[PDB]
Amino acid sequence: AKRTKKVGIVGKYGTRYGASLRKMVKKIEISQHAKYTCSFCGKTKMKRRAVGIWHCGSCMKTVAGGAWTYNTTSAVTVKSAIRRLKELKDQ
Amino acid sequence: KNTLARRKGRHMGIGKRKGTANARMPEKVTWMRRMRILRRLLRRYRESKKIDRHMYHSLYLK
Amino acid sequence: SSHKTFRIKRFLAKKQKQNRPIPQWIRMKTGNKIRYNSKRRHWRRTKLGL
Amino acid sequence: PGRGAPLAKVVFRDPYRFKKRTELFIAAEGIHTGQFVYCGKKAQLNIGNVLPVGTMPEGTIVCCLEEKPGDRGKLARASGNYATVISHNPETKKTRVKLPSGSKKVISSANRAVVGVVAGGGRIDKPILKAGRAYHKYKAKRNCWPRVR
Amino acid sequence: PRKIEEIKDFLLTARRKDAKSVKIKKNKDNVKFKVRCSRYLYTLVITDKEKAEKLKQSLPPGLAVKELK
Amino acid sequence: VQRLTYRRRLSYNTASNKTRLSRTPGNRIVYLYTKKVGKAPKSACGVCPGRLRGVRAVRPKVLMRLSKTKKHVSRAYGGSMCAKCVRDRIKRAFLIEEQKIVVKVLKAQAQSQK
RNA sequence: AGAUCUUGGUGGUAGUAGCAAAUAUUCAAACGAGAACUUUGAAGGCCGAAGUGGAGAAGGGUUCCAUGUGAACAGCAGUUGAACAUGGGUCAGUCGGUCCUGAGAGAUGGGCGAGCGCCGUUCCGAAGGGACGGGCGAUGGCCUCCGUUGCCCUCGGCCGAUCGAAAGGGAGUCGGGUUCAGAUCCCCGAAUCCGGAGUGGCGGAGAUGGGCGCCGCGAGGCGUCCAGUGCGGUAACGCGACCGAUCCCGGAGAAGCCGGCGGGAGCCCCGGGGAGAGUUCUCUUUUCUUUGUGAAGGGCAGGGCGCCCUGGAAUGGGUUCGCCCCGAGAGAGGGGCCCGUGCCUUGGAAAGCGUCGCGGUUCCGGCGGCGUCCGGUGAGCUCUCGCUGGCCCUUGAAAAUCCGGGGGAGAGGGUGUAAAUCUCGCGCCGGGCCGUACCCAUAUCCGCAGCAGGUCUCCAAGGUGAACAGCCUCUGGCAUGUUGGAACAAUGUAGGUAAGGGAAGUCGGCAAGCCGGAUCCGUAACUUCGGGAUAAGGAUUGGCUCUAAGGGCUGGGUCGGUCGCGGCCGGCGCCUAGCAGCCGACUUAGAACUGGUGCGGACCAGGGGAAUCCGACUGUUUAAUUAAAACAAAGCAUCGCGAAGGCCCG
RNA sequence: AAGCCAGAGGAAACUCUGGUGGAGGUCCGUAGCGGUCCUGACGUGCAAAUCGGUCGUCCGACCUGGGUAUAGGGGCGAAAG
Ligand SMILES: [Mg+2]
Ligand SMILES: [Mg+2]
Ligand SMILES: [Mg+2]
Ligand SMILES: [Mg+2]
Ligand SMILES: [Mg+2]
Ligand SMILES: [Mg+2]
Ligand SMILES: [Mg+2]
Ligand SMILES: [Mg+2]
Ligand SMILES: [Mg+2]
Ligand SMILES: [Mg+2]
Ligand SMILES: [Mg+2]
Ligand SMILES: [Mg+2]
Ligand SMILES: [Mg+2]
Ligand SMILES: [Mg+2]
Ligand SMILES: [Mg+2]
Ligand SMILES: [Mg+2]
Ligand SMILES: [Mg+2]
Ligand SMILES: [Mg+2]
Ligand SMILES: [Mg+2]
Ligand SMILES: [Mg+2]
Ligand SMILES: [Mg+2]
Ligand SMILES: [Mg+2]
Ligand SMILES: [Mg+2]
Ligand SMILES: [Mg+2]
Ligand SMILES: [Mg+2]
Ligand SMILES: [Mg+2]
Ligand SMILES: [Mg+2]
Ligand SMILES: [Mg+2]
Ligand SMILES: [Mg+2]
Ligand SMILES: [Mg+2]
Ligand SMILES: [Mg+2]
Ligand SMILES: [Mg+2]
Ligand SMILES: [Mg+2]
Ligand SMILES: [Mg+2]
Ligand SMILES: [Mg+2]
Ligand SMILES: [Mg+2]
Ligand SMILES: [Mg+2]
Ligand SMILES: [Mg+2]
Ligand SMILES: [Mg+2]
Ligand SMILES: [Mg+2]
Ligand SMILES: [Mg+2]
Ligand SMILES: [Zn+2]
Ligand SMILES: [Zn+2]
Repeated sequence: AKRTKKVGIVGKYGTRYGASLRKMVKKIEISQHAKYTCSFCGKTKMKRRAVGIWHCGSCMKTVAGGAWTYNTTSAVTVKSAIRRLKELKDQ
Repeated sequence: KNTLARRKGRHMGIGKRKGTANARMPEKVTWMRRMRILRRLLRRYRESKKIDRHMYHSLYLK
Repeated sequence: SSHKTFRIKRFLAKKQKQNRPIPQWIRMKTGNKIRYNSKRRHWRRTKLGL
Repeated sequence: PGRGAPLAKVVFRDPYRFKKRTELFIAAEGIHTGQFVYCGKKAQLNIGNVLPVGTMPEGTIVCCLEEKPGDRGKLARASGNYATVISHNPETKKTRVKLPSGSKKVISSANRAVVGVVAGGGRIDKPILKAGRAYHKYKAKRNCWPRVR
Repeated sequence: PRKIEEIKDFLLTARRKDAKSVKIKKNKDNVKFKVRCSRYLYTLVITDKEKAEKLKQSLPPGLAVKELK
Repeated sequence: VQRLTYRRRLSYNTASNKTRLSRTPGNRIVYLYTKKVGKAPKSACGVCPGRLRGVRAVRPKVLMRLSKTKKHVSRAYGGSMCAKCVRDRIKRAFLIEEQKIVVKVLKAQAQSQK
């Protein structure tokens, strides 16, 4: 059965720290403890080891990513921008 | 002597219980025994050809 | 303690050796003026400075 | 410990004797184990490559930027941060860059820097929520945390 | 301690230079010959007393043949 | 029941003070101070997490008194690297050398075309 | 004569206060001048395994152990003593130190400083004193040949002395006996680690085979030539060795906390068989005790594997308590490896133990008989091994030390009963120095003391019970806490009860009292939606006799068509709605009967509700009068600083 | 608490139910640590700060040994001079 109406993962924090703070940390905790699909082996076994460090249990590949997400929007846009600068340099 | 009476059910009652029902007989241990007993039965039925893979697997999830 | 160094053991040995009463014949010497050993030490009364 | 940015062990070949040299680069975001990184003037523009700011294009961004030519990285080292290459002038061999503080700075064109943003993402997004978590954070850093007014 | 299985092996390890003595132990169901070498006490177990007696007669001379009973 | 005492002067439950229970021929229970649990070598590849097979798992100073065979495997890199990563390295070396030959042929024919 | 004078002595108080925290003693006897206190015996009790038990670390330092004394001391006493006196007692390659580094400490170079010095610890140093390698010589000498010595060539970053842990890292000792006091140290017996062996200690390995000319009945031999730094398995990997330097790479050492499972052991529990005790007024095939196999080897269980081979899977399957896994190779079949602390075996029964006897050597490791057996259970407790998870803006040492691999500079012999070499088997020699007794606490330490305080750990039985709770008990220990006797006034301290009323007492429900466990119901406002919540409120609870439900092991054949009263294939049959037998934990539910309505019968064990103020919460705080609303806190906001810098020390 | 399994209701979207799971500066409560009240005892004390009952917390900003570093106008202070 459904156990909580809205708190979900931050039900561990009880009544403490304030509703807005629990709501803010809920999304980060979900993304931080979620298992992503490894882009090297295709398995959903890439999970966070430490802050910024993402390890795949299957292919044993370690990636430097974001603090809570596997990769950050700034990193993705920057990688695309660097790829465009390199293709302009070659062209 | 009192152990022999208790195996027959004496001195158990309601006024002889101090621990919680889960403290006297944990639900997890009851569930753990239940899963092992029923999974053993389903396995033995599969290699005795009483059920196939598909009946076993659906019943395993049940 | 049971664990002790050689220097500590030797210091304790000297203290133990020198903590004993005077010989009886000392009181018979000429111009003795010594009645007992005033430097006696008991382990429970006075502790060694060490 | 005490640092929000991951560190990368990178193993090079010694060019003058038979040996392996292990470095401790600050991890640019997106690099992975088993990946080849390249350092030098002729390095190509890839995330994790190290090459002088003078050879980089006019809009690239960099990770572990040298404050002076010759030393190791000094600028934009904290997690999630980056510097931007604004402009060059080959005469006087100078390069203007923008620092994470938003301030512009003129440096030598020979200063090396890692291409990309440093890993460790938005570490400051998450509320600490607990005096205990603040305690554990600063215990790995230094004795500064319980702050009496 | 080491255990010997065959008779000739026990004979050759009993005729060694470092064999101090041989102790013969008569149990209810077997006979044990224990030669005290430099490093190990080599024990050979014989289940039948005719072979036990044959070995006892075949023991090398000049060596202690101490019996535990 | 019979209760036990330490047989040495180290009285704390430290990592070097680990004991097991033994029954003597004199019918008493005693502590026997156990050695630490040894570990098999880890593969030199650094990528796969299993420990090597065919190598005895002992404390490092015990390896001095072991036979050579009990410390390695009859294979290239054996006792230091795993079979899977040795196969991968053989294939990788051969294929990269072949690619070097390919690039050499391509540039030679490019120079011939000119 | 004074100075709350200095030093010393002495009164009244005064035979007074007092010798009242932790339940408790009694009888008989011995010794002795003398017994409430010593010792022995018999009772009655207590600690009750988170001990008043058994052992350590720090600290103490001889308090340890015998004998003797009865001055003083042990706030009564003492025939006793941690007192006094006289003697005695601590045995190590394998238990520690010693060695390593840790946080850190600290020389030298350099810098500073009037100066003793202090700054600094790789920084402003010509910081390697070493090496198998090659050459030049001395042939030093058993000058064949191999070992030394000097120099040169080549190589050589711990890039920093040194110190720093009796709880970190750190090879390798166990069983039995023994003293008045010592033992993992002595003795007995079994091992093991490290180092050494030049003249080489012995074996085994390397390694001893093919071709050709022939001799020769064949077999087998002579000569010549050619190999020979091992071998097996598809593989994982295996076998007893398995040439090899400088150099390089890697591993081990070397890692947090928490959860859930699984294996093994020790203990606990149950059913028998012995041996010895206990009860026997009646009953009790009964109750209690006891009923071993070390290290190190070999073998076999068992556990684990992110190891291999065949093969190719959707009608997806396998599978856990949970998970989780799979075309990057599931399920299935066959293998390999690791651990093996479990069992068997060598050790090993000869020892030990329990009983029953017999000798003497004032105080025999005496002698002898018998036995040391067969089982069953488990969410049990404690260790340990393993698997799989969770948590972190926390990621949970280093270094000695040991090993494997890559590479192939070299070295080894001309086919000999051979060489270099050997991490294989056995043999020979050695392991120095210091610590080691005892206490480890309501009496061996600190607190002026034999001080209700303080002081770091290990082991951990039965009943009840959720329980390492409380209460009772066994092993072990003790004598009631620095005195006893007789009475039972006041006042007290600690603990109870009290008709009727129920806070009228008081600044104030201070203190006390009520409630309390578990099961079944039932739970409001408000809310940050998580909570409130054991809200509140209600019923039940014993004993006895049953009933029902909840498991695990085996065996599921139609038979001589025949002979290895038993089988190899099949004419010869249909449990397939599942049976037959055997074995075994507690738990839950229902019912009847029954007691003077009493049943969480002791123990354990929330009074509740409605609001107001403050602080969000958890945390911290004035050791010795203030625990709070104070501090902290997350959150919010501001400020400085791009290193020739901000803030700060000097 | 998340995660997971099954069933049911739904035209769908989805919802509901029962298990499993075992989070938390989570609650009751030992040991430990602390020290609220009795303004109890004691107050020439057992004690130059102790004792009894009652209490706060008890997986964490937790308790604690040893080794270290900071020294007087200095240290150190979740702050009470
Ligand atoms: Mg003292
Ligand atoms: Mg503040
Ligand atoms: Mg055994
Ligand atoms: Mg006068
Ligand atoms: Mg009086
Ligand atoms: Mg009195
Ligand atoms: Mg009692
Ligand atoms: Mg004790
Ligand atoms: Mg004594
Ligand atoms: Mg007296
Ligand atoms: Mg004395
Ligand atoms: Mg140097
Ligand atoms: Mg040292
Ligand atoms: Mg140690
Ligand atoms: Mg002793
Ligand atoms: Mg045995
Ligand atoms: Mg398979
Ligand atoms: Mg016997
Ligand atoms: Mg001792
Ligand atoms: Mg005391
Ligand atoms: Mg003093
Ligand atoms: Mg009393
Ligand atoms: Mg008394
Ligand atoms: Mg006392
Ligand atoms: Mg009344
Ligand atoms: Mg009344
Ligand atoms: Mg009133
Ligand atoms: Mg009034
Ligand atoms: Mg009250
Ligand atoms: Mg309320
Ligand atoms: Mg009833
Ligand atoms: Mg508060
Ligand atoms: Mg507020
Ligand atoms: Mg406090
Ligand atoms: Mg105070
Ligand atoms: Mg107070
Ligand atoms: Mg606010
Ligand atoms: Mg809590
Ligand atoms: Mg609490
Ligand atoms: Mg008072
Ligand atoms: Mg003030
Ligand atoms: Zn992957
Ligand atoms: Zn590998």
